[PDB]
Amino acid sequence: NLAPLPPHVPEHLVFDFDMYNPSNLSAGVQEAWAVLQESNVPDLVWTRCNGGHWIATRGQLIREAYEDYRHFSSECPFIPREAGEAYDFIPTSMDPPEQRQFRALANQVVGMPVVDKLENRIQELACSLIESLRPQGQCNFTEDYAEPFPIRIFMLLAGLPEEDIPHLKYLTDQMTRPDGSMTFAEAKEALYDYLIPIIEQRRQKPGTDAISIVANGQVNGRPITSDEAKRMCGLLLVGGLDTVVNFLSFSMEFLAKSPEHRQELIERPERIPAACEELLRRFSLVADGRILTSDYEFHGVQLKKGDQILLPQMLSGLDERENACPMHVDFSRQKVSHTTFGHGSHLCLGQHLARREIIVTLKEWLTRIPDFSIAPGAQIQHKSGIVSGVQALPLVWDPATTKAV
Ligand code: HEM
Ligand SMILES: CCCCCC[C@@](O)(Cn1ccnc1)c1ccc(Cl)cc1Cl
Repeated sequence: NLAPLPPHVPEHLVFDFDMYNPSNLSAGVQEAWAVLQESNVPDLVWTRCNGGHWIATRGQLIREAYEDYRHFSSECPFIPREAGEAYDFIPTSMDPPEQRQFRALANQVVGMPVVDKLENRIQELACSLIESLRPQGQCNFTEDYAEPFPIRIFMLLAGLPEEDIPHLKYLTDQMTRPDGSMTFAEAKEALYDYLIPIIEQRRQKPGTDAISIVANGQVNGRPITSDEAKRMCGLLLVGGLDTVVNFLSFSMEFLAKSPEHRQELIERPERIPAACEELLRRFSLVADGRILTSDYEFHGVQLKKGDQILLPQMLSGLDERENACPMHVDFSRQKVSHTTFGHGSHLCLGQHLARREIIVTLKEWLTRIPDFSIAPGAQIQHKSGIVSGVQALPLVWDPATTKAV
């Protein structure tokens, strides 16, 4: 289902990529996207899928676009347009200078100092979850660890009941990897119906949770409104529920297939941080975009006001001009170049938390379960969207090769 080509698009720039269902999805999600970086593909293409939109394919262009908020606005950051239209999360749907105030607040909640405070709990939950799995010689990593781990940490931070997980997770999944079961706005609404009462409650009787801090915060000398808190909290929710969860699965799928990479980390633990960055490059998973604010000629292509452009954060690090042998995992790369956490003014606030969660998982998993693999005859399915994911991750191991701590 392709849309008719707008008058301003040269037919030689057409490349029909479906960000929701790329063609060689079988090969893996990062591999499916990397088709865009083949020699036959121009740096900047137009796809007729998902209503028609530009896609920058090279790291240089993605970064430039990301820096350029004047021309590339966050007002409508998701494709298809109706999704980008319906989304009003803060600070994501704002451009500087306005963004800055909201950012400053969200930072209060997720930032470095918070992670530092939460460190022991992160370590505590990881150890507990792993130890619980160890003796079984088999899990569903996606349901068994990748979900509970990051989610429970978020739930704790946000001061929300664990019981709400299944419902929230569903709504979140609808936003990034739409199923066809709702509509973006419907999804957004359901999430907001959830949040409203909680916010009201935390305005009246504040706590120490993230929601309380956002609900009662200051923005540009005055108090945040109820609508604004709702909108910030909505973003925090998607970030907490849908990001780290998918990343861990890609990473774990790779480790399960590469004994030598596992060993490397076991013997030379000083490499973990470095390996964390490398995996963030190779298994990058986010793709969003921007909206043209005016007619603008970018790298010789004419962009028209209102055109949307996908600037796949995923792609920068997979770009050969950025990293030699992109698809190869090397923990000793001299320079790991990625924009996994974004670029420009919208740099991920939650990066510190995400990194802490990754490093803890690697260290702790390898400590206890040094030797594992994918279950025989299991076919791993990746899913594409705004955030890409792994459907399920059947792992097996010999309990006798594990180590209790
Ligand atoms: C592996 C994990 C994650 C990845 C790859 C990731 C990626 C990104 C990307 C690419 C952006 C910028 C989007 C844009 O420019 O439109 C973003 C922004 C953001 N992320 Fe994340 N994120 C992750 C985890 C988290 C977590 C755990 C949270 C916290 C709950 C979080 C909170 C945020 C916020 C608040 C922003 C908006 C910053 C702003 O607009 O100023 N993220 N993230
Ligand atoms: C229709 C869009 C579906 C919801 C987007 C999810 C997320 O907000 C959360 N998140 C992600 C990272 N941190 C929080 C995101 C994903 C990718 C990008 Cl590029 C930006 C944003 Cl805001």
